[PDB]
Amino acid sequence: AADVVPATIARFSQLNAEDQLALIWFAYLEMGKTLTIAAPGAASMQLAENALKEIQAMGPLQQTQAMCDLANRADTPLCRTYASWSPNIKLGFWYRLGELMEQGFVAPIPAGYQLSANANAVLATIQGLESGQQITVLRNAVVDMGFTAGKDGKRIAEPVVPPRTKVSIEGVTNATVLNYMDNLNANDFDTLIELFTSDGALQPPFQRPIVGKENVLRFFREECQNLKLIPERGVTEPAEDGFTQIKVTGKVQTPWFGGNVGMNIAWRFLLNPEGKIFFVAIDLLASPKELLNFAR
Amino acid sequence: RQQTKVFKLVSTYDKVAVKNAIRAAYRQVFERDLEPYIINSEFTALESKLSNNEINVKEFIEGLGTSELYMKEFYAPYPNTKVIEMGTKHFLGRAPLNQKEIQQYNQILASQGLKAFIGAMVNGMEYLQTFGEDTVPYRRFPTLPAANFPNTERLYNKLTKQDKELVVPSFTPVVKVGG
Amino acid sequence: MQDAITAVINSADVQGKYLDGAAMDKLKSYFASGELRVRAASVISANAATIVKEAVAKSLLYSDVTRPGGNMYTTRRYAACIRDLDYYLRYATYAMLAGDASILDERVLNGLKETYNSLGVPISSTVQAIQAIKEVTASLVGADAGKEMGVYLDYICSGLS
Amino acid sequence: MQDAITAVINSADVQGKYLDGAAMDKLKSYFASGELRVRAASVISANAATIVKEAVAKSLLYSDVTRPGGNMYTTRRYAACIRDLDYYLRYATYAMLAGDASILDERVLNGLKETYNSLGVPISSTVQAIQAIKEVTASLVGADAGKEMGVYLDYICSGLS
Amino acid sequence: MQDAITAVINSADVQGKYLDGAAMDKLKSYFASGELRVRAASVISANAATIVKEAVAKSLLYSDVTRPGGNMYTTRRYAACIRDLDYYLRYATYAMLAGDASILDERVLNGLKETYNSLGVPISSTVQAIQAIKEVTASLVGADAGKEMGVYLDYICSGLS
Amino acid sequence: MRMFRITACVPSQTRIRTQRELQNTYFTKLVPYDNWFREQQRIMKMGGKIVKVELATGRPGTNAGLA
Amino acid sequence: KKLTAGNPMNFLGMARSINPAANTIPKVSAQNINIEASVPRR
Amino acid sequence: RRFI
Amino acid sequence: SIVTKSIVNADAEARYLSPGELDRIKAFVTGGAARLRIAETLTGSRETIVKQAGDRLFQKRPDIVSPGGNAYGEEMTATCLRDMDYYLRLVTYGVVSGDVTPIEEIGLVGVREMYRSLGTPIEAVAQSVREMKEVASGLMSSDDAAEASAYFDFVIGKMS
Amino acid sequence: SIVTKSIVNADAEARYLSPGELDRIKAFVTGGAARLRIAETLTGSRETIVKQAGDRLFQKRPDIVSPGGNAYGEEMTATCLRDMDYYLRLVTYGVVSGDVTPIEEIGLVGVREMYRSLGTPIEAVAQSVREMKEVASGLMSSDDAAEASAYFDFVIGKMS
Amino acid sequence: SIVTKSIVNADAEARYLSPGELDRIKAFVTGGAARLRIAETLTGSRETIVKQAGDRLFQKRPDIVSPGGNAYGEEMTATCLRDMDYYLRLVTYGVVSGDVTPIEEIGLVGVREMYRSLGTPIEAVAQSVREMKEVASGLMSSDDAAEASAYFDFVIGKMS
Ligand SMILES: *[C@H](C)[C@H]1/C(=C/c2[nH]c(/C=C3N=C(/C=C4\NC(=O)C(CC)=C4C)C(C)=C\3CCC(=O)O)c(CCC(=O)O)c2C)NC(=O)[C@@H]1C
Ligand SMILES: *[C@H](C)[C@H]1/C(=C/c2[nH]c(/C=C3N=C(/C=C4\NC(=O)C(CC)=C4C)C(C)=C\3CCC(=O)O)c(CCC(=O)O)c2C)NC(=O)[C@@H]1C
Ligand SMILES: *[C@H](C)[C@H]1/C(=C/c2[nH]c(/C=C3N=C(/C=C4\NC(=O)C(CC)=C4C)C(C)=C\3CCC(=O)O)c(CCC(=O)O)c2C)NC(=O)[C@@H]1C
Ligand SMILES: *[C@H](C)[C@H]1/C(=C/c2[nH]c(/C=C3N=C(/C=C4\NC(=O)C(CC)=C4C)C(C)=C\3CCC(=O)O)c(CCC(=O)O)c2C)NC(=O)[C@@H]1C
Ligand SMILES: *[C@H](C)[C@H]1/C(=C/c2[nH]c(/C=C3N=C(/C=C4\NC(=O)C(CC)=C4C)C(C)=C\3CCC(=O)O)c(CCC(=O)O)c2C)NC(=O)[C@@H]1C
Ligand SMILES: *[C@H](C)[C@H]1/C(=C/c2[nH]c(/C=C3N=C(/C=C4\NC(=O)C(CC)=C4C)C(C)=C\3CCC(=O)O)c(CCC(=O)O)c2C)NC(=O)[C@@H]1C
Ligand SMILES: *[C@H](C)[C@H]1/C(=C/c2[nH]c(/C=C3N=C(/C=C4\NC(=O)C(CC)=C4C)C(C)=C\3CCC(=O)O)c(CCC(=O)O)c2C)NC(=O)[C@@H]1C
Ligand SMILES: CC1=C(/C=C/C(C)=C/C=C/C(C)=C/C=C/C=C(C)/C=C/C=C(C)/C=C/C2=C(C)C(=O)CCC2(C)C)C(C)(C)CCC1=O
Repeated sequence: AADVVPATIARFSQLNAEDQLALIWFAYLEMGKTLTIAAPGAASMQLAENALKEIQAMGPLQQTQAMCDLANRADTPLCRTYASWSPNIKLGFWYRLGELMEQGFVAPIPAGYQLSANANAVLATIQGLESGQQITVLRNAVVDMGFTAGKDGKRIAEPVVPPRTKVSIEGVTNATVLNYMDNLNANDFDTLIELFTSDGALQPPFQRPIVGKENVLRFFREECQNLKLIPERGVTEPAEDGFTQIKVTGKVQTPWFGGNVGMNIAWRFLLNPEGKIFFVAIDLLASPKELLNFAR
Repeated sequence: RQQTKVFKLVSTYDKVAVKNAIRAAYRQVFERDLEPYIINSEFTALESKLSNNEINVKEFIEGLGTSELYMKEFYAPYPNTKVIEMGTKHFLGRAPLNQKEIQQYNQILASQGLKAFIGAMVNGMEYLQTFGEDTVPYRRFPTLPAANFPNTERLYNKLTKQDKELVVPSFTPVVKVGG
Repeated sequence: MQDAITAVINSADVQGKYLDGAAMDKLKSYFASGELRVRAASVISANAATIVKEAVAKSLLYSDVTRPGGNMYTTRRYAACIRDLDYYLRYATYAMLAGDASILDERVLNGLKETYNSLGVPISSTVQAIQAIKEVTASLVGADAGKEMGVYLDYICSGLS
Repeated sequence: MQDAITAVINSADVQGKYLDGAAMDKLKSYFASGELRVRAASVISANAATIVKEAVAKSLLYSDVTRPGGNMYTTRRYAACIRDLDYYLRYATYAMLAGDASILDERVLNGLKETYNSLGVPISSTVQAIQAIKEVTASLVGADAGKEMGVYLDYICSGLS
Repeated sequence: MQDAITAVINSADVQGKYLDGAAMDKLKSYFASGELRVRAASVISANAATIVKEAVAKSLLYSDVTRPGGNMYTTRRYAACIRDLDYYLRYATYAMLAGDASILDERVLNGLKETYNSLGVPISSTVQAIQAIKEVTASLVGADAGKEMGVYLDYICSGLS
Repeated sequence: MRMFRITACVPSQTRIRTQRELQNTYFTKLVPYDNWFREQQRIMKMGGKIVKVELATGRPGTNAGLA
Repeated sequence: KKLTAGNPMNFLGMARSINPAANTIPKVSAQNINIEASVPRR
Repeated sequence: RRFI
Repeated sequence: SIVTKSIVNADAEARYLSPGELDRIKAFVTGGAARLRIAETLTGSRETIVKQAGDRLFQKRPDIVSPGGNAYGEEMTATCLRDMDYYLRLVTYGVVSGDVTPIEEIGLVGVREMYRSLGTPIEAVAQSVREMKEVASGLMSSDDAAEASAYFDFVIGKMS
Repeated sequence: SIVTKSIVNADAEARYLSPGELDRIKAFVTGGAARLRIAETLTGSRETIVKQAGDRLFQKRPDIVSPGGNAYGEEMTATCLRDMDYYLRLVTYGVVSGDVTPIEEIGLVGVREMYRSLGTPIEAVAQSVREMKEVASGLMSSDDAAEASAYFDFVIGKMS
Repeated sequence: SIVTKSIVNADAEARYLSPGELDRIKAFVTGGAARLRIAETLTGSRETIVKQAGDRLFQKRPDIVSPGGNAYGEEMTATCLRDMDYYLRLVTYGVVSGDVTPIEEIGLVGVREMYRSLGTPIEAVAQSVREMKEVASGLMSSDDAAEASAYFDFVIGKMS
């Protein structure tokens, strides 16, 4: 009288909202190694496409709140939209979020988080099941999340945790660049713009130079939200008319203009002989990653 | 085209008219009176329903097309290609319009058989617009589309069993899609 | 059938009057919503089979309706049910495109309630399946178009009582 | 039926090839001619009845065909003859718009000779009438569009001869 | 229509059950009766014309039913009455072979009572004629086979009355 | 076979007919079950009003034995 | 013969380059499934 | 399944 | 059944059953015991037949119970087996009635549409019945198998 | 084509093309170069559109490329990508023609019969076209993608 | 409107509107502003359009307003002007809907039968609509008049 699949599903239902959410994430990591792979084509995932765009468009704080709402069965339109989906779609929807979490498009689980004692045991039970039994338990773990008007409710909500240093550059120590990179990674556009002249100009990746303080100011408010850019090395020289021409490179740990979490980037700073920046050029360096390529 | 009679059963009180409409129906669908190729009549209950106004002429006409007698006369002796053109002749009054129509009825015959084909013709919008619910089908003289008039003419200028040839085996395509 | 324009025309014609300012406003409003309706119609046609698949899986499958004794038991009746839903969605899409439910009165709610009562088709289960169609569509076309599709799918539901 | 565009597509399809630069040149040539074809088509449609009237006057009337015993004699046959001329002009206008005569082979010429020969319709007289239609419409739409319509009316006449 | 066998099959399918012990007992009962049913049907078939002739001769002829003002008066009415009796015997034979009366409901009684009442076909005289068919049939197929036939001819009479 | 008994009133839209037309305008007829969906659609498209539908023959809920 | 359009040989290189991964052999067993209790209920 |  | 089919064929011609329609009804009813035996042997080992059949199907079509397959997962394999028991139950209906009409009316009319909506590969459903015919053929004498196989094969043909 | 479609609509009513139809034709010919550019884009990147979309499909539907799957093995996999190439080419025919009939007449009439005869899971074909629609959309601006998407969605909506 | 015509065409094939039909609908709603402008023009000038048209007609046809004429006398001639106003109102309906259908259904089906019964010379009614067209075309631009001409012509054509 093993009856493993329903007994395992019973154990998951007893875990608190936090443990359930943590468990499925760590289950996602095991997928392809100890757990079954996904087959999103077997779900009508076009039903969840719009909801997945809304989450991507959210801020990092809101995204994690959205997924906590799913685990807490909170009454929100996303949870209502979630509850109307089929079991396969739900599982495929969570799969997409896990794919994006790894891709950095959605905020991750708290840094260095550890799966609880009870949750890890329920995970190991799933790990020992056959493939077909795993998906069934996984399907039922998430089938009841979101909001359903009826008999539902969780004992304890699992709120997200409420939560900036100086960036080191090899061979470059110009303060103007240092304030920019730190200000950029801090999303402090109200301060970052003060490093650009009123007649300055910026050149975004795959774009023409944009000339204007207000234009460059607006661009930051639009296409640089929650964006992390790491400079690793560079070089500084004066080039012409006293302007200083610094070429600092590095990497971007955040998707940007079709870039990936592990794409290298370059900055060409062009700033006044007497201070702030007159021009700057940003160019994501192409590599086996060619998913930012258009056609004509 | 002018020297004909259209049997439109406007009432069921006149049993002589009802019987005249019925016998015209047999002549239209089977191309002549049934006596010399039946043992006893299998349509007596169908006539009873029409005469009792429980069905309409359209239902009577379809009842003739789905009968074993019709199957014996105009399905078993001929290939499905010729069944199509004899079908449209008897029930629509015309040769098949185009290759789309030949295709449409060839799939029905290939998959559902004879009764489905008759049901498709008599229940279609064309039949109702032309002959309606109360009128026995009759020979038509269509002007459009191209070749419908001469093809219908060749169908209706032959006696029953005059030969075993297809008037409209298929429309020669002008542009082969894919070839 | 009459679309939103012909409905406004008919309202003026029955009184034998020209199109006045209020009637012009209604025509203007319909014209301005045209792009949104055509957008939603394109989305529904691309996912129509999927919409009915998921609405059925959500409202009818693995229930008494599909088990022996249920009206949707047998492949014969299952397919008949799938067809009905397929026609409901398409006609609700016409009604949304036209901006007027007259096509639903004429080509859906014309003898349908009496056919269903003759065959023992459960109206309650039919209404739930349609409601599931409304939920599934809204997840595909958004909220502004999904609300409009819901208006006409609701019209069918209440038409069946 | 095949128009200028689908003629390009079909020629590519039978070889299983995407459209290359030369094929796009052919589509561009037809797109550049679109304005000429549309304007001519609207003028012809607005003048169709008068085009045929003048074609009949100069080609058929006061001849053996209209005197008693003639094929155009009796009101029915006269009316049928005008109707046929309306058809030829209307399908030539389709062909001129499509830039392709295949519609004429399919929807006009298929079985036409057999029809006329069985009825005793005079083939030479109808060809003379269509030629009169060609002359009349050329003086209405200009030489360039008149010569384009001339191709497709001449196509019909060559089919009948 | 359901024969005795399909009545059992349909009764199990509505439950989703395999043929249980009791269901097979009904099939056994019918399989045992089957020899009697077929023999009686083959006797009635060879004598159906005769059976109706004496039924009418004993029941309706030389009475006010066939005299002027009777409902069998006029050759049209006489033929219709004879036709109806031919139907009643042949369908009773169908129902007797099948072991179920559903075929009578679907192909005999559908609108029959309303038809007869609107047309003023005397029910009482019709019932006597069917009773006469019963008595003549029983004398031809033996007592027991005439008991089954009588159930279905009695079913028709109940439908009319 | 299962059969519907249907009543329908089908008006005239694009012509003023001069013959008697009551017989094809307001009528009651038997329709085989397998033709009703198609027939109902056709009447609806012709502008007809389906005023009454009944299952004249057969029973609701049958799984086996439809004839 | 020279390959022509529509011939699947033209896409063998693309197939080999994609090198799609087949599923692992399933280990499901019919004998160990309780049909009545396992069929979903909704 | 081979097409060669 | 064979009786209803005969009656319908005869009523279509407004005539009494011909000699052959009567012979086959007589032959069928006399053979009732043999048909009831086959129906009983199939009913008795239905659990065995389906589960043995399912395992053989999976060895033939491992894809359907692997990620992306229609029957992937415990509950879906159970539903798939549930369907194999349905079509076994209908095969017993066919055998006793001597007619494939009960099978068509319950489980083959519109089946192609139903499985299209659900995404099931219907040819794999045909293979499942091909497996049940093999497993069932071993539980009965050769003659009990020849008659039973006819109704299995009708299901196989209708599902292609 | 838009011209043929309106002609057949007008011929069906035995009338000359209406002003509305003639205006639609005029706009289409005058916007001709913009459509051909989209078709040129799809044509030139057909290799990458099919390969990437095919790579995504097998990730989304691993069963079809597993033992017992219709596309199992490199050779069957090649035919599946060929089929995707067929449907992409048809989408470009629809784009330049301003009408779906070239797509319908070449590759959608009888598609269900063809793929059920072959055993191919048709809905996976709908998925493969869907995958091509994303890859293609990501190679062009949003307005161009919208014009091509209509024809991708028509193919998807018909097979599915 | 073209919306109903498209749907009716789509419903005959039990299909969804194709991309081409949807594009035509989108173009139709965009041009709605121009349609409304024309209809407002005719509505605002209706009294002067009918009055001048009537004067023009009566000069061309003194017989109808002479003794024995259908429109003879003040009471009959006013009724004749009312009919002209009716058909002007119908032409406005055709303009906003972009189709002649409202004109056909309200005022052109059986129109000959009605006027023949009243003793109204139909050719004189056709002439009146020609007069209204002339006057009306003078109150709007060339394009707007050309747009409205189709509906004026349609009434004339159905009155021959
Ligand atoms: C004879 C015992 C009695 C009798 C009979 C009688 N019946 C009618 C008319 C009709 N009878 C039927 C019945 C059926 N039609 C069918 O198709 C079937 C099902 C197989 C049945 C049972 C019908 C439908 C009619 C009306 C249509 C018709 O004429 O066929 C009449 C004629 C009435 C008249 O004036 O039209 C008669 C005379 N009459 C008696 O007096 C006997 C007691
Ligand atoms: C397959 C081996 C080859 C092939 C076949 C093919 N046939 C058609 C079209 C038709 N085939 C028929 C055949 C029949 N009708 C009958 O009544 C009978 C007797 C049973 C037969 C055999 C008909 C009538 C048609 C036309 C109607 C229709 O298509 O349904 C086509 C289509 C041709 C076209 O372009 O329309 C094809 C492809 N083609 C090959 O290349 C194979 C060698
Ligand atoms: C197993 C060999 C194959 C398979 C089966 C499978 N079927 C379903 C779901 C359903 N199957 C049916 C079938 C019937 N219902 C009936 O009334 C009849 C006649 C008696 C039949 C044949 C139904 C109705 C369903 C829907 C579920 C419900 O019971 O309401 C599934 C599940 C699909 C899903 O996603 O839910 C499966 C797996 N699948 C395969 O791959 C095999 C080839
Ligand atoms: C599915 C959600 C539910 C269901 C459906 C069901 N319907 C029938 C039979 C018919 N349904 C119709 C419907 C229509 N006719 C129309 O004109 C319109 C507008 C487009 C509609 C929606 C008709 C006419 C029939 C009868 C004719 C035919 O089916 O071809 C059945 C079959 C019943 C039977 O006994 O065979 C079923 C099962 N049943 C459910 O349980 C669901 C809740
Ligand atoms: C006189 C009361 C009216 C009138 C007459 C008129 N008719 C024509 C020209 C033709 N009239 C016919 C008539 C017939 N052909 C037939 O077959 C029949 C039945 C036997 C009829 C009545 C034809 C065919 C013609 C065409 C010329 C020809 O015969 O070849 C004209 C000349 C028109 C012109 O421009 O050529 C005239 C003047 N005209 C009136 O105004 C009177 C009211
Ligand atoms: C004499 C020329 C031939 C002949 C006659 C004959 N008739 C019968 C019996 C009947 N005849 C009728 C006829 C009618 N009833 C009507 O309502 C009408 C319309 C006015 C007619 C013509 C009927 C109804 C009967 C049945 C008997 C009855 O009335 O109750 C017989 C008797 C048959 C028998 O065996 O009983 C006979 C002898 N027979 C011939 O051989 C002559 C050629
Ligand atoms: C006129 C005094 C009143 C009036 C009439 C009106 N009738 C209809 C429609 C129909 N009239 C009939 C009547 C008959 N048809 C027949 O065959 C016969 C028997 C000889 C009669 C009496 C019918 C059947 C119809 C409907 C079908 C048709 O018209 O062919 C209408 C039009 C209804 C509509 O909305 O379509 C009208 C206006 N209306 C009045 O207000 C007058 C008082
Ligand atoms: C094969 C197959 C399939 C199956 C596919 C499968 C098996 C799909 C399964 C996919 C899986 C296992 C997805 C799990 C995703 C978990 C996420 C995104 C958790 C995030 C957690 C967060 C944000 C929590 C963070 C947290 C915060 C904030 C805290 O504050 C502290 C706690 C915590 C750490 C929890 C389909 C269904 C596609 C189709 C059918 C088919 O055949």
